[PDB]
Amino acid sequence: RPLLIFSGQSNRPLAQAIAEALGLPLGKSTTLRFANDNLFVRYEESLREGDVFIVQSFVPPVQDHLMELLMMVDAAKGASAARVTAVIPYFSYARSDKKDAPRISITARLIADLLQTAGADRVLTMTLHSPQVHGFFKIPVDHLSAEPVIANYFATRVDLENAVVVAPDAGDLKRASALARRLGLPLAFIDKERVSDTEVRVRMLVGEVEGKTALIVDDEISTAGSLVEAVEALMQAGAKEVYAAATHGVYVGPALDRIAKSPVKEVAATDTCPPKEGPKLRTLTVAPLFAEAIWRIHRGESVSSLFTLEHH
Amino acid sequence: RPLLIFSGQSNRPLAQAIAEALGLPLGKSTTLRFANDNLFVRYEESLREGDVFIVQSFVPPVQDHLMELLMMVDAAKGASAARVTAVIPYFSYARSDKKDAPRISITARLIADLLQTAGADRVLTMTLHSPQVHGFFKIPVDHLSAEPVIANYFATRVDLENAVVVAPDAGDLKRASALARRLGLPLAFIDKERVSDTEVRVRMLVGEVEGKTALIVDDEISTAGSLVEAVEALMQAGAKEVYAAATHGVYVGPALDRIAKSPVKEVAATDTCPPKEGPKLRTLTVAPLFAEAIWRIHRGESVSSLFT
Amino acid sequence: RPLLIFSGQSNRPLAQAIAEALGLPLGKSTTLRFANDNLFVRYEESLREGDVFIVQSFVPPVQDHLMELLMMVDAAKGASAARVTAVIPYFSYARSDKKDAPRISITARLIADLLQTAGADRVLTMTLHSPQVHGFFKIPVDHLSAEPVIANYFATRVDLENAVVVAPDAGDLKRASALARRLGLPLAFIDKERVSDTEVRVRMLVGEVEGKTALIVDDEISTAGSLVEAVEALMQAGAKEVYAAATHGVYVGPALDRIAKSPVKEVAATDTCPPKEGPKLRTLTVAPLFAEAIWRIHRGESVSSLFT
Amino acid sequence: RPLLIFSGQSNRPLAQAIAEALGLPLGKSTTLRFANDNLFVRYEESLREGDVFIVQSFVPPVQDHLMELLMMVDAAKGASAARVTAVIPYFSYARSDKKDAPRISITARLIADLLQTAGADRVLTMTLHSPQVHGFFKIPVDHLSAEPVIANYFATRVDLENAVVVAPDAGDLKRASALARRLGLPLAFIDKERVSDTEVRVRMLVGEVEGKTALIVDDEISTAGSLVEAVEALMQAGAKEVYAAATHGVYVGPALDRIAKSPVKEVAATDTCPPKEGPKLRTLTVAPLFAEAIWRIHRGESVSSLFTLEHH
Amino acid sequence: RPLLIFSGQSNRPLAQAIAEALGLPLGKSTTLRFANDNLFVRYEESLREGDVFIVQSFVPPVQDHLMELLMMVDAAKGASAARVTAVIPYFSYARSDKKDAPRISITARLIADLLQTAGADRVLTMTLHSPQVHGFFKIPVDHLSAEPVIANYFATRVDLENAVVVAPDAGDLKRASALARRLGLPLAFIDKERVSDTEVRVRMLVGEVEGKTALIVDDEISTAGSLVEAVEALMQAGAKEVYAAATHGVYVGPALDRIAKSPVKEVAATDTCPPKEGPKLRTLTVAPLFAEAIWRIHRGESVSSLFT
Amino acid sequence: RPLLIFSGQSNRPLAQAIAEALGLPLGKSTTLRFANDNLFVRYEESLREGDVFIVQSFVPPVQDHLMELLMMVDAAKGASAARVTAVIPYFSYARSDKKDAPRISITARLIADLLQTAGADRVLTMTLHSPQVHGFFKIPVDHLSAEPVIANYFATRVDLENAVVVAPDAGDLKRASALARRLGLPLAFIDKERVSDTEVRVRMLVGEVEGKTALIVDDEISTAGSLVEAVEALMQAGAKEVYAAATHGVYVGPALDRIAKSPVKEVAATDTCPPKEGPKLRTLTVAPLFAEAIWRIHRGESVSSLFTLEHH
Ligand SMILES: Nc1ncnc2c1ncn2[C@@H]1O[C@H](COP(=O)(O)OP(=O)(O)O)[C@@H](O)[C@H]1O
Ligand SMILES: Nc1ncnc2c1ncn2[C@@H]1O[C@H](COP(=O)(O)OP(=O)(O)O)[C@@H](O)[C@H]1O
Ligand SMILES: Nc1ncnc2c1ncn2[C@@H]1O[C@H](COP(=O)(O)OP(=O)(O)O)[C@@H](O)[C@H]1O
Ligand SMILES: Nc1ncnc2c1ncn2[C@@H]1O[C@H](COP(=O)(O)OP(=O)(O)O)[C@H](O)[C@H]1O
Ligand SMILES: Nc1ncnc2c1ncn2[C@@H]1O[C@H](COP(=O)(O)OP(=O)(O)O)[C@H](O)[C@H]1O
Ligand SMILES: Nc1ncnc2c1ncn2[C@@H]1O[C@H](COP(=O)(O)OP(=O)(O)O)[C@H](O)[C@H]1O
Repeated sequence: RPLLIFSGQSNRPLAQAIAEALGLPLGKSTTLRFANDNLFVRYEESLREGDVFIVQSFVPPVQDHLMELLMMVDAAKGASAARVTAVIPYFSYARSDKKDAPRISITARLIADLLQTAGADRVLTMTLHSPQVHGFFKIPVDHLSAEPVIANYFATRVDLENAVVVAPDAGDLKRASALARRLGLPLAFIDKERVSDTEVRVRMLVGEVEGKTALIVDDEISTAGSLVEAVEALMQAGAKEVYAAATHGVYVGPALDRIAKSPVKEVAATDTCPPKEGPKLRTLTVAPLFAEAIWRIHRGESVSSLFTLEHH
Repeated sequence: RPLLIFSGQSNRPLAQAIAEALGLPLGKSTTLRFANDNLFVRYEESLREGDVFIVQSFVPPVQDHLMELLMMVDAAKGASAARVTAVIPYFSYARSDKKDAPRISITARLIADLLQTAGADRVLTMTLHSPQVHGFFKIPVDHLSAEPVIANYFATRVDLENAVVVAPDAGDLKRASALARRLGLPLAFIDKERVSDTEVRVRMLVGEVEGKTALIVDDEISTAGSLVEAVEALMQAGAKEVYAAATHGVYVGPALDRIAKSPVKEVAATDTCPPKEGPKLRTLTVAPLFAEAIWRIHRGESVSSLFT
Repeated sequence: RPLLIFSGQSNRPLAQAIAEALGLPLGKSTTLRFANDNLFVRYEESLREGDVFIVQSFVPPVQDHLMELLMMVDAAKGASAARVTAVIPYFSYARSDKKDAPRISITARLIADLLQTAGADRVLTMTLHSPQVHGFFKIPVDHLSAEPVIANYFATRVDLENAVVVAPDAGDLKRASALARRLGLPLAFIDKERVSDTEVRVRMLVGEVEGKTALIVDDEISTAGSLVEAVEALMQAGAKEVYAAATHGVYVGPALDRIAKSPVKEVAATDTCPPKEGPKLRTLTVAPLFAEAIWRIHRGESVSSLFT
Repeated sequence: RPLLIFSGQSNRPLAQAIAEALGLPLGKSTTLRFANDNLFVRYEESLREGDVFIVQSFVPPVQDHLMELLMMVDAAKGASAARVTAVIPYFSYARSDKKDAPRISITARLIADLLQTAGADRVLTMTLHSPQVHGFFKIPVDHLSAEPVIANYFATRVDLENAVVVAPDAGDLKRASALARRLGLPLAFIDKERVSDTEVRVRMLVGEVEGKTALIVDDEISTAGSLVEAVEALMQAGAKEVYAAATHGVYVGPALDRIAKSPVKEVAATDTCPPKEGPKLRTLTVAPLFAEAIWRIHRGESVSSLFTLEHH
Repeated sequence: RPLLIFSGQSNRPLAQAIAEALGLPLGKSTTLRFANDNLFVRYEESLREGDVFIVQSFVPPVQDHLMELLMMVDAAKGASAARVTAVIPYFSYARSDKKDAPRISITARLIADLLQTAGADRVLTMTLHSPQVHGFFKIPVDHLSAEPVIANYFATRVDLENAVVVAPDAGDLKRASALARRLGLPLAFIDKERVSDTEVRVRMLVGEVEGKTALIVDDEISTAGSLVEAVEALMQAGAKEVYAAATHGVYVGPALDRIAKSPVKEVAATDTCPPKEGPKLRTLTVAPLFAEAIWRIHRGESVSSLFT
Repeated sequence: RPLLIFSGQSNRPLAQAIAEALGLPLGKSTTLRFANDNLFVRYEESLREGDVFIVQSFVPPVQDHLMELLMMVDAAKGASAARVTAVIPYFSYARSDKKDAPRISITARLIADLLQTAGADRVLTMTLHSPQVHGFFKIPVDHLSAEPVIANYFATRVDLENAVVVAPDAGDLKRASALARRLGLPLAFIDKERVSDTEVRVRMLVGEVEGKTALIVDDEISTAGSLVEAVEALMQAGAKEVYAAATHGVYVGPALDRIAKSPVKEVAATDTCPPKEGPKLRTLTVAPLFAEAIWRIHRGESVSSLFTLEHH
């Protein structure tokens, strides 16, 4: 069973870097859009009895990328692949994980079912918005952590002697605590409120940030709305400075303008989504980690062992 | 089980015309795009134990409309609809009906499976690109015919005395021969072959078109490449004039410019796709026909005594 | 389709209270254990073309109750029920909602699939451990909220003037903030982390509790380890007093001894699980609320105008 | 995973020729019919973890052959085969591919679903009546073409200097055009009408047939009704002579009598269906092509490469 | 949902007798064979939102009848039936119920799955070869008993005073003992073993048959090999006379000649299979019993207060 | 694909003996019960792309053992096992194989469906209560026979010169006849009735038992109700003595007391269920036969060949 890697249109540079890290070419496939906006996929060479891995992130245009992935998985099974894995570095619809209003779609579950119907045997992903999304799949899911790559970034960039990890929202405490333990840093919480959409009010601080290098971490940065509020709150609480990181650098709508305007020193994210150009933006490549996971899925070696427990 | 009608963003005017024909309101549902281009759907009122009909055509943006339909079907079942029908007036991906090259998707079949997985109990549709696409569905499909509205259009709009109906494709003749039979006309057909998405090559023309008014009938008009080449080939062959009709007026890319430029006298299509205004374009509404079919599906009355 | 209600052995008192609220008898069904500890279920009368509701909570013995529910669902479909709803007032395995260690079962999802395979057409439940568990089901779930009965309990039973609602867990805030909002109170939360099945470590306390009457609201109380540690941590932080409420009063192992010993003034829970008598324990019945939801599911009326 | 080949009762000679071309014995299986007309299948030896290929064509008695195939696929999965392929050289029910009347079965789709339920992992077939029938299967389908074998036959039999390929029906133009391009021949069309079921009227001819060796090709010959009409029309249009070929030589009811009575010089068909004895009947064996396809399915080599683009 | 009854080609007389007992017409459907022995089915009128019952027994030609049933079920669902019941008065392949040799089909289970895939929502059947075959179906099965019509036949047709009921097979005793109990008679049984499709070897005879009138009751009579060997073995053992009854009078190959030749006095069977005339053969119609069961399934009334 | 064997809590000694007979360690897995009586399973090491076999018998507590098995099968698929086999040495619910009352569960079929839903690819079992239970599974089932091990036991224990096999119930004749043919013994039948639950009446005897060593065999001994009645009937018919054997020594409720009180010389059963201590109880280990079957399933060798036709 040859190992074969293909890409949709979402993140061909990540797919290419993954193939190169495996010492393999990126498989040849074409995606066309007809004048009627219908899609067409075709594998240019045989992938018969292949262990096929198809890379696609849920970035704009999202529904074209979802359909391209469904059609490439379908076409791979139809062309007699032995096994088909959906490599989905950023699964945006993991945010659609609950029925928080009546009569909506739990779209993360619907998409799991659609991927299974299309013929996916497995999923490989990173930093799901919520860990319960794993249970929306019947097929095996290998869920990679960005914890080691994000902690490495900070360890190489900031003054650890004078640093603190800050959660700006109750939901951020678990991921922030993991980072704090990895860097040997104190953990603080900043309870803030957007009052007049130009001012944010510091209600409560637990821990110390005054004159400290504050670190914030999230699963994703979309519009940078939460990043901006936390940084403003932290400078109002007298932080020296703020470094931010996330797994998914989605960077849509006002994100780039907001980051340029914010006093935030730097914003780092992986390449699960194609990076955008910006003076304070940094990229943390996960091509080598996805390549190692794919190698281990293919050979039946331990993907769980890739979650290291190193302390800086 | 109350009759409930809802619309996606593809063709709200047709859905509204269907609701009005049934004497019902169009049900309230929200579709929005988050900043990250992710879709969100919500039914504003209960549809619990409803006989739910969701109207969506496959028109640009097609993948957004496909996903909005899948999400509306899913959310209707999740909101305890008694039955959910995907009313798909135009199913574009019916053209993806065969494996004409290795290692492609038969995307019509894939989408049938996605619609079933999303929770569709049935489909209502009109003029599938090929009749075999009916077999891509496990759930029941009511497959409506445009033949009555197209027959009526030619019967009253064109001189019939020296007319021939032309099938623009040799593989798909049943439609042209049934229309030819219905208007008491002879039949010609074009043997083409597609060169690109936008260009076709006429390899042969069978039948008598010399000095005749030629009536092209097709399933759809997309780029209008097949239409204007068939008109070029009929005029070159000595046709007096050409008229055309299709169910699906998709009219993308160079279509409206190509039709306006072509010597074709008039082009009729239904409103399965939102009509685009043009001097030589005519709309044949199928709202009443979709309404009558929905009423009949709802009540358990014969749909065949209309359709196909 | 007649409305039919049945009970497993887990919570016959709640099922009986639901039946009485609907003005119906509790349907007759036998469950027995053979000498070899194999289960046997039998419906004593026809439920053919019935709208069948089977009440079972996940309380000890939990695997016997799970299997009795699966077997009652299966036998109801095999006896030609028109529709079968698994009414699961307490779904314990909602706590098994994530893969927080390698090579485990996401048991909430497994059980959703087993319930579907057994033949369940729907689920009715209350206060799932996490809202994402709704997405583990393909069949529709009506997910009832305890917020009205818990709000009413605190509003009338405790002094509100100097009160704060405390979320005993930082990841699950929507419940505490909606209760805080509803009572016009401020909000504190505990950032914990579980050390064992019976012990939790409070890593941080956010909000103002000094000299306040603290209202703990949680989904469930199992061993009461999280409850008494949160009370220890609030009193240590200078709270005047603590009251607590949860939907699911599971009260296993050292719970009743731990609550009686704790300075907590009172602990309210619903009857999703059969109440256990204790001087500081109060029962908030949800029988009327399950009855109203079943009537509405049966008739196709809005459940959301109660729930969630 | 050993390669194992078995046969139902429909076309044991083709199954035997396929096995022999692979250098393999035909696997031992018995099919009994009890006095009550119920069927019984049994594999005489282990096929555990085998790559098992079961040959059955849809020839009379068709429903016994369909049920035998379903039961052999079922029994193979039940006996712990690794993989089961339905080798269906002639899939008669591909003609039942549309709802052309209300309240009928689209029997080609129903049979696809029944084969999948029985436990088929894959299908290997040749010349489906319509190409849309491929999309009635969820399991992979390898669809072989008879184009190269039929074009070879004509290239070895007829005067190519004076030959023309004729389509006698609009539906026949695509297959006829492919043959014409392969043999470097002109393509003609003959519009004819059966008027008084003893006479057929030539309405229109496009291209030339007068004094030419006319070639006609179809997917199948059942009753030879369409073959007879085309040949009569072509001799009325002054053709020298007519050679006919098809993939599936089904040859039911009056076919043999009609062919003997027709001026048609010769009628060639493959052995997807067991050939019938007749003076003007010729057989074009596809045992070697099915054997090559099976070899390539088994080894994960390119079945698509078997579709050659050779011109005579 | 209107009650609609249809027949395959296997047993149109029984279907007609069922329709007449319900006061309904037998619905119109065409089955034809194409020249190439491919089947074709068509419903002549709408059965949309129908409660559809399709009658087919597994009698020669059995594979044609199986396929005609699968195709009628499929086409009924494709024509938007509300519910489709496969009424299978005789399910021959219930005899293929075990893996008694390696690498065979358990064909009863395969056919249950094919019937489900074709779209059957339920089965109505009578006297399955083994009761376990009920477990081969996921969809509900109403399994009718012949015991009332067989009991009544022996009670009025034979002298009971010196009678014994004989089970012709030691593994299948529940039928003979329930009939023995119902007629107030003692019970004997034959321990056989099948040598071929047409021959059985009696290895042991248990019970008192000397000078008695022996009543053989079996599920079916196929070749009559087991019947005439059991009669040979009872007369050899000193029985005065033998009578026999079975549900399914299949009567293939040498059966009618073997019965006529055997000293057996009379052989009764139902019309699950079209009766074959013979001097010693009697028909016990089960049309009224199938009609009553269909009416009850249709209306949601108790079938068990008849069946099994 | 490594061969990997794990155990639930039901019969760890049998699982351990099977692993040892394969020359393999018993895989490490933990099962916890939380205070709320909920179960938790975890595989301590990778079983990725493993051929995994999970041993569990349906012994008390039965529903905890059923759920543990479902959860271990689920978790194995979730941890990316290549193949998962449910090794179920005693399938108690095979007794729940018919609808003998209205509105009950055919629980053997329900459990088959639950095992398939959990992700079982295959079942390996021994002495099903009824052979029709095989057809309740869609997944392959290897059904082992205890016939050779039970016949060996008697051949090593009893005076074959003066022995007879007795069926005490019509349903017992087939299994008793097989034993009789294997030991070259006559077969007798004893028709008895429990009249006053302290007395049993011999209605009929066919064959001879007077002064003979009577052998009785069953699929299982639960409460020993049927064993006791047969032995009492046989001593009333003047048997010298009675030896009993079964596959499944379930031994619940009064079984041990009843066997001690009965004149039965000895009662032998396999270790499909953990043996209970008793003076007249003997164990016939099937660990070596299950190990051989697992070896052959894993390697694709003939499991059917393990059914020997030896005569003593
Ligand atoms: N959904 C689609 N939209 C537009 N073009 C398509 C679509 N699916 C396939 N096609 C293109 O159209 C070609 C088929 O054109 P044609 O020869 O008319 O066959 P068909 O009978 O399916 O229309 C395909 O080979 C492909 O290039
Ligand atoms: N069904 C269950 N019953 C009790 N404890 C469980 C159950 N499932 C998992 N657990 C345990 O509880 C832990 C989760 O506790 P917690 O941190 O509160 O997460 P959650 O949000 O799921 O409660 C798991 O890691 C496991 O040790
Ligand atoms: N559908 C069937 N029709 C006729 N005979 C069958 C059928 N299926 C299996 N058999 C044959 O009958 C034998 C079973 O006969 P028997 O010992 O009576 O067992 P059963 O209890 O299934 O009748 C099988 O071994 C096979 O030879
Ligand atoms: N796929 C999605 N992309 C973007 N926003 C989404 C998506 N799904 C839901 N949302 C919106 O984002 C919010 C979700 O936040 P909530 O579930 O309360 O906490 P969290 O931010 O942790 O997910 C709004 O409730 C919801 O409408
Ligand atoms: N499996 C079959 N075998 C034989 N004839 C069939 C079969 N299925 C359908 N037919 C008949 O053959 C005809 C099909 O022709 P039609 O679909 O119009 O064009 P084509 O001949 O290209 O299939 C009749 O419509 C149909 O009744
Ligand atoms: N899983 C089970 N464990 C124990 N007893 C059971 C089980 N399932 C059914 N029973 C009981 O055991 C009896 C079954 O006997 P029956 O089916 O008549 O013959 P057999 O004893 O051969 O199975 C009672 O009918 C039934 O209630």
